[PDB]
Amino acid sequence: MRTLQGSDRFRKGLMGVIVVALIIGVGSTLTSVPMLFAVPTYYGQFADTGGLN
Amino acid sequence: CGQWRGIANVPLPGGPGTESGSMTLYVQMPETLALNANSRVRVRDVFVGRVRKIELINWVPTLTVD
Amino acid sequence: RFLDSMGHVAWFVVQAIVHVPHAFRHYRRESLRLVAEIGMGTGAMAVIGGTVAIIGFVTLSAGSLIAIQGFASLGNIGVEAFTGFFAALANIRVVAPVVTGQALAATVGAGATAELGAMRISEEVDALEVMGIKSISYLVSTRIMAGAIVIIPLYAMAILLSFMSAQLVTTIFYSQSVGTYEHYFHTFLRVDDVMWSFLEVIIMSVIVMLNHCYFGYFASGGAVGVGEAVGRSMRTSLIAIVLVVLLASLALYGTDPNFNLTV
Amino acid sequence: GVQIDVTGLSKSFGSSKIWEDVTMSIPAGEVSVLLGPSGTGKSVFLKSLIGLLRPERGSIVIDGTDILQCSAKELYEIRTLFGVLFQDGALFGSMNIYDNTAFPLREHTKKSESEIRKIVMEKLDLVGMPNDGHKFPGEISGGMRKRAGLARALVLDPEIILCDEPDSGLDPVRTAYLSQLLIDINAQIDATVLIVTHNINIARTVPDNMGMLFRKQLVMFGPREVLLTSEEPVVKQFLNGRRIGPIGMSEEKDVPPQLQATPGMPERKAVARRKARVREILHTLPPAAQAAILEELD
Amino acid sequence: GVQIDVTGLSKSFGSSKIWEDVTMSIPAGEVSVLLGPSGTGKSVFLKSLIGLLRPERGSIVIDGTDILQCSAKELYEIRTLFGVLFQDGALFGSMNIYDNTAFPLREHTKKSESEIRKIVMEKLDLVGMPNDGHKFPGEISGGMRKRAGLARALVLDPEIILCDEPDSGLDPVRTAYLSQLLIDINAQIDATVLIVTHNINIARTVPDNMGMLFRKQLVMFGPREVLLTSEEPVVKQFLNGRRIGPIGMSEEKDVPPQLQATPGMPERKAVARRKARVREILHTLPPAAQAAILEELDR
Amino acid sequence: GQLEKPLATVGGFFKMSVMTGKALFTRPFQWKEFVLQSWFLIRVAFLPTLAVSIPLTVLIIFTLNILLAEFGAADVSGAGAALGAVTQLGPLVTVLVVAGAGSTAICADLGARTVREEIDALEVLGIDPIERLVVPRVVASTFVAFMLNGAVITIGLVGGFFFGVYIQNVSAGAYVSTLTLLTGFPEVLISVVKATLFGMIAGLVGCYRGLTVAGGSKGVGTAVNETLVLCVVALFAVNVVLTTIGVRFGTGR
Amino acid sequence: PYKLAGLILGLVGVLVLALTWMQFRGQFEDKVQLT
Amino acid sequence: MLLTRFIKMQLVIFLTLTLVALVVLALFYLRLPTWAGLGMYKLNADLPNSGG
Repeated sequence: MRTLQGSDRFRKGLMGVIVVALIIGVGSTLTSVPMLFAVPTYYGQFADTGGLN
Repeated sequence: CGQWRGIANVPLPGGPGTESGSMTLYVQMPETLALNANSRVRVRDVFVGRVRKIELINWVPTLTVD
Repeated sequence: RFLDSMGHVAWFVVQAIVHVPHAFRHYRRESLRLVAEIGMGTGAMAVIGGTVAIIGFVTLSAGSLIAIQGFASLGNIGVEAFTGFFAALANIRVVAPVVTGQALAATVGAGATAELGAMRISEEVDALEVMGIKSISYLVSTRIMAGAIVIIPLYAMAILLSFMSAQLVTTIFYSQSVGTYEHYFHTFLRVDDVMWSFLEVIIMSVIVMLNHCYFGYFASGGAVGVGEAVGRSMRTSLIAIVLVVLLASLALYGTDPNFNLTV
Repeated sequence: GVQIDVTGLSKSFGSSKIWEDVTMSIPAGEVSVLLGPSGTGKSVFLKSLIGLLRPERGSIVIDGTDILQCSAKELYEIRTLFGVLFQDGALFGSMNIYDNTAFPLREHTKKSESEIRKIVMEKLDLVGMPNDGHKFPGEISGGMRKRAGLARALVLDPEIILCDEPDSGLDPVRTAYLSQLLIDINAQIDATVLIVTHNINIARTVPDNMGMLFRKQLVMFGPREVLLTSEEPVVKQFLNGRRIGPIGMSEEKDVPPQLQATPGMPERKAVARRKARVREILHTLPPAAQAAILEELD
Repeated sequence: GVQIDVTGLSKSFGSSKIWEDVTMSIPAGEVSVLLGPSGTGKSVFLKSLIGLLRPERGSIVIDGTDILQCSAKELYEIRTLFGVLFQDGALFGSMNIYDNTAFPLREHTKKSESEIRKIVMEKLDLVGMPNDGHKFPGEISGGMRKRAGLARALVLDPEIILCDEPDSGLDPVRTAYLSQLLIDINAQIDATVLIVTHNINIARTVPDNMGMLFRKQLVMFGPREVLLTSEEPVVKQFLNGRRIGPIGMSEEKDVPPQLQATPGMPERKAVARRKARVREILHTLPPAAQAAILEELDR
Repeated sequence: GQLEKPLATVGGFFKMSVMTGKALFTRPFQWKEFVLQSWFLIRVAFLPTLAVSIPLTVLIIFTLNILLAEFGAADVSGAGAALGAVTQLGPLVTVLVVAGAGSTAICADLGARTVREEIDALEVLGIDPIERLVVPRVVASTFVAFMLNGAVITIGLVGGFFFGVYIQNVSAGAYVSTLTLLTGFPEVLISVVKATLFGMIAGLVGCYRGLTVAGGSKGVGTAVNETLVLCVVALFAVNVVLTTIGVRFGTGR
Repeated sequence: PYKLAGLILGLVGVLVLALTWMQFRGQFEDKVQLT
Repeated sequence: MLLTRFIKMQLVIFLTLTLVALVVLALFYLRLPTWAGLGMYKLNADLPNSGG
């Protein structure tokens, strides 16, 4: 088609690959994002981790 | 549907106790310790049967054993 | 009908097999050209690496999947030092042969089907038959020889990259120590399994090449029919690869599992 | 060149029949053309004469051996006399024009590389492609592909040459060029050229003999002068490109001086043999046709 | 029938150029033919005339609107004027000939199915397919596919018709039949018919105007009388199918009475307008061409 | 410049997919074409799907059972039997028998339409192919992939049960009671997401390659082969990403 | 000889399947039974 | 015949990849010298019981 073969494929490819990379990055860290899931972080002092991960 | 207790609590075909000539017994256990259906009935530690249903009748568990 | 189709494919495979010595003696330069074309791809897919790049990417993905899910499940249970033991037996027994077979099917088999269909439509097979040349011997037997020569390096690279991906994912992304992974990998991996896996892959590649050469050699319907032939050949190749791997694993380890952990 | 004796040929793909009861006698060394409306299966006839396709009945005698009934071992020696030009050349894109041309010389003859180079360059010069031997089949046009296919067909000194639609994808000027080339080739090597086409310029300029297929049958086969003065409605309508006649709008509803070889080429022995055969046939024709042919031959 | 104005049209597939500076003024209602040696890109020109392809330069001013510089929404109306016969007909294999014919009527108009049946049956009978409505494109041959494509092109009352190689896969008799059909169609509806073909029988009986492409250029465009008496080496070589001339053996090495409409068909108004233009053109023609055309017009 | 060549085709595919989404959410839906393409993909990729899923799950169950029997923990086999089948075997068999069959069929069909100038016939009639052809095919691809993934998971679990019980003599109650030990709502949800994305991407790639076929004499076959290779590579990469995301949630943790 | 080769192919497939099943069950190697 | 030197280039790069992959797999992953017994001597032991 004329639209498919038009001389705008480079910018479309840049925008699409950027969008796909952003989607993959957000989806991977959607649970860990601080903007959408922020809770206060408290601290404790221990003599040993004791195998804690 | 109404009595659906899970895929672990549905009788399964085959195995000892499912062939013709098997006997059906009822065991009134004080408790079942989270025993599932299709567990193994053992005589002299030999797998020779299967528990069919674990319905609870009047607050005392009853097991149907083939 | 059904028996007639089975007889036609049986005649094709018999004729292709019996002409392997004839192709080997008469056509050496053609065999070398086909070896290069299969190993390094053709058309627009050759510029990225060809069959080698596709095989590498798919096997890296499969190894990464094994390491990822394996380490996650074992860490949830707690016994996560067995990942190197779990990954190897995952790659050799089930994952790497089947995955390499499907990728080889796709790339090499679809390319062969397309090439033979284009030759059939362009009357090049008729040109060969007019010039007094056994078309099956010149085309299909040469493809079979090239595939047999090329499969061992391809599957060696596939196994190497699957192992590398599993080890890298486990010991870099998941930060497991390399010593524990290497110990549980080299302790519970038997070279006999790898040799039998190589034999399985060689047999599977021969069968796949025969199937795709059959679908491309008897193509019809112009340029449109070539794509349909490619699709049908791909379906048959998937089924054949999975069946071959299943039968070989059932025969090898039916009695002796070839794995010891307990006393 | 050698003669081809077709007798009672018939093809059929299932219930549908292509042509039925074709009988011919293609003379030795003379250019012959088979004509007909589109969709009459002329290319199937061209393939059947070499053994690519198998007619249900009939016989195709070359020399004295019916090539329709012979072992494939004997067929691979029978096909040594042939040279086939397909509608697009049927070249192999993996190798260039030089290797495509030298392929028959590398498959059959036990010649050297220098001798093969000499003969290949000669046959590439014969077809107007002297310095195009390094190009590949995908880098050349359709006419160049036809020239390369013909050059490949000429290396093994053919006795019979088959031509499948030489006008396909060619305007009348390039078709005229290719027709002159075919006449020159028959002048030089004296090969039995047989052509299948529906072009009318070729039909009325090139061949020595012409035949007509219509309604899954052969209308008539005979020399150039016999068919160009024919009063058969189908032949006259088709050769004159008319719209009034037995031929319908679609398949469902169903003397020119001749081309002379380029000056400097050897004499075409086909012309004299054709004239002698026409002289023999002359007494079995209508008086107007006889008078017209007598005027042409004088 | 509307006039197509083409000026400075150029095409280029990559670093190569298909043709350059094709400047022509197609008349209104007159059958026209563009010819040339094989491989000159005439189907590219034909498809660019409607907007399937995008030429790199020039303009195609149909009516007053340059369709090259026009939005896609507007092109939903310009293409209503067109009717396109492709080489194989470009029919839809999933629907029969009746549905293929009625397809643009159902897509554009609002007519009831009774009117749809009336129009479709009328146009199928027009193109020699009165009782072949139920067939599918796979069942019919190339000639019937061309007829079905034409019938589908004749249902929305086109003002332009674009025929792409109507002689492809056809012997001279069937080509003559189709040429007579096209002449009859132009007699009946006076649509601007434009044909692309390198056939020589077509280019000597059918057209009112003819133009020739040679070596990525347009050598000349003009009426039938002007072109058939032109002492141009390329044109004179091509129109006779000769062998001595600029055209080479391959791409790398580079009057007749005219077809008349069938008796009982309404008089063609393109002939009179063509002759009226030919006189004003002959005002500037060479004396031999002037004498030949004057003899032809005074017959 | 070296990267700029494939980037043009990448941009064409992305723009075509964006237009497909716009036509799906804006223009009226083509129910008839969607039904036809759904039934076509079902009839072209159902029997191969089972014929690849049954031996593969039998092989996986056999390997797991023998390794665990040597390990000593043969009662937890069903856990693994579920864990693979829901999250990897289902979507991966879907990948194979969708990319190989349905994506290639769509590419071949659209290439046949293109080489026969049917796309140009639609375009000169004012119709837009992206709304009339691509949208129903992508939606049908997604629907068929969803259903086939469900069927593959079910058939794999049942076949693994039957093989393990009637051949390797494991206990049936241990198989059915340990299925949910490591598999829950997150696993079936990520499997559904994988199947939907795989079907959508396969349909998009097939349609884009079919519309841009090169004709010639090997253009359609080359387009089908490229479609298959691109689908395999893209679906494997997406499977890796989604597997990482899914194991981030986890039933065990 | 198509119909002959179809039978040969089917017999080869059946024999391969049967041999694989026999090797799976250990029918070839011999063992003694003790109680 | 043939010898276009691009097919030759593909052949030589494929052979280099083949040798590298085969040697790396045989040495660093499969440990073929260890499996065969290269650079190792045989030693026996007698036990009252296997101990598993």
